[PDB]
Amino acid sequence: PVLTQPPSASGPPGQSVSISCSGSRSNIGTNFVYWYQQLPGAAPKLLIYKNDQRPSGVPERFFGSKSGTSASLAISGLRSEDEVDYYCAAWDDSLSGHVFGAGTKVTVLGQPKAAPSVTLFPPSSEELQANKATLVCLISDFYPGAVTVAWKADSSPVKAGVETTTPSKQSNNKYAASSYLSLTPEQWKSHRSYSCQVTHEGSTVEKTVAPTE
Amino acid sequence: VQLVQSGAEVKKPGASVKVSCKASGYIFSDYNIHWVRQAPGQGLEWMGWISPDSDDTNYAQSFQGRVTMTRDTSITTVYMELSSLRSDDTAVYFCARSVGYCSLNSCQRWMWFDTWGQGALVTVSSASTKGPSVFPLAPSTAALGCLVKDYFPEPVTVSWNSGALTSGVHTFPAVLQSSGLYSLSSVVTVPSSSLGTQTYICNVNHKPSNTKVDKKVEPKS
Amino acid sequence: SVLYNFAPFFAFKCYGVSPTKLNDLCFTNVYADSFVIRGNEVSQIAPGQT
Amino acid sequence: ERDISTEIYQAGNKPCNGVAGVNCYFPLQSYGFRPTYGVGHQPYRVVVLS
Amino acid sequence: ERDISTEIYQAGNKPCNGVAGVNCYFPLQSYGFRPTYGVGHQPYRVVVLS
Repeated sequence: PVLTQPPSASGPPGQSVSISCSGSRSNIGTNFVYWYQQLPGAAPKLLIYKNDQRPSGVPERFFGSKSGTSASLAISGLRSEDEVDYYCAAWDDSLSGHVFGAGTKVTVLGQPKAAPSVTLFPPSSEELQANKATLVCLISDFYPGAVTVAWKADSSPVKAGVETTTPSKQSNNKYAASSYLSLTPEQWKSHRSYSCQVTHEGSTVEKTVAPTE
Repeated sequence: VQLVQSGAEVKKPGASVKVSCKASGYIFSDYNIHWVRQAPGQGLEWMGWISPDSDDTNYAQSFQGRVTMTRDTSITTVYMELSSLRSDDTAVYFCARSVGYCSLNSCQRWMWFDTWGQGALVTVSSASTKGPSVFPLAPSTAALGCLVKDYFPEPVTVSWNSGALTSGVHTFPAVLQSSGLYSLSSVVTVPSSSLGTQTYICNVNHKPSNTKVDKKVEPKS
Repeated sequence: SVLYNFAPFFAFKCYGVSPTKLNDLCFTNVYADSFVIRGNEVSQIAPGQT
Repeated sequence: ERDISTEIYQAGNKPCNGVAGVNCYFPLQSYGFRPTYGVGHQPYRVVVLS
Repeated sequence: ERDISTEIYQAGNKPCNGVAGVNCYFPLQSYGFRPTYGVGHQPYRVVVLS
């Protein structure tokens, strides 16, 4: 069936790192196994076919081989192209078709720590005249991603209709999380204030703003 | 050569979605094709293969009646039909061409996907389709943001002062909603001395709905 | 019989007579030469390879 | 007498039942039928009469 | 056919007769064998029988 792969394997540049791909008796050992990599937001290509050779246009540093029921892939030289993920493609008879691994993430052995900057935005009067009130507070320019937003109604963590997304990698290799929570306008107007305290590696920044600012 | 394909958009569960892949350059009577999907948070999965010169059809061990193949030799296109779409099927479908030719079950040991094609992301969610709604926001350099809600479907383009403002513009990724709609925000970084002296305009465009709405953001005292 | 007890191998693909039938046919001259190469260079040690 | 089998043929002292690559080989091998070849590699459809 | 040599190879039109210039390189480059190197960068005692 499926094949076991390490979730993450990393190595400093200047030497080589090994990626393992095990298999059962009818997965690797009777059929050929192939290696696939894909660029982020692009299409996968061909690196290793028939377990020994490479197609044209591929550098000689990519080498892989198998001994028994498992296969290993070794890559030497990690500057800009080995940061992509790798897949272990093989064939078997139980599923009667091609099977793929879970996926190996390859990185290198570095950015300075960025303090979080949370800004709790109260709803404007244009929202109040339109009988709506959406409490929003966003955290930007933080690294590494470890934020946890808490919706506090000034005396107790209250969570109801909570939506929270994941941080995304921007062009500066940073993160920008987002979190909203919609309420009725009368419930927001009943609160005397609001606070969005985010815990990012212990550096919690207090941001309390009045409804009338 | 190029292996471009046509994608689709969000839809209600249980219906049928049509995606097509087009081939050109090479002769479409000697190469088998393969169809694989890639979802976020997981790896690649395989469904089946067909032949352009024959009526051969093969299925996966998990998708026997959920998906059916269709071939168009004269148009040199292949048409994929998905029936009874589930919730955990939001993936990117890739039109992959393999060298050689196989039809038997045991022939597949030598098959590798050589020439790949670009994929398209398709999702199946039942939600009201309509134009976007913009929610005003007040500021807490002073930072202020513009909120857009219940836009359907993806994507949206955000502009400030009809494109006259580019500095400080920073959009945010779309969050997930339990009601089926989508939400997005655009927070700009302006100096605090120009918060009320000069006033900016928040604009958003949604191509599938063919509507445009403009507003006038004003900070509160 | 004293050939396969010299640690597990890495490459034993052969391009001719089978290694198990070498006892059935008697030869007159066999050549022996050895060297050491990097593991990325074992692949191109073959008849007609670049 | 026809013979259909996908069992691995062993060519060493160690036994092979589901392992191959070092001294055991798959019995089937596929033809590389291409029209770019000459005369001695074209697929000839041969039918017998007994 | 084995070959042993010591003279410096010239990749251009510069006559080198004992020195290694810009286009003159030493034709004998040594390996490097460390435990830090991976599986595909390790010495294998490749022996061939003819």
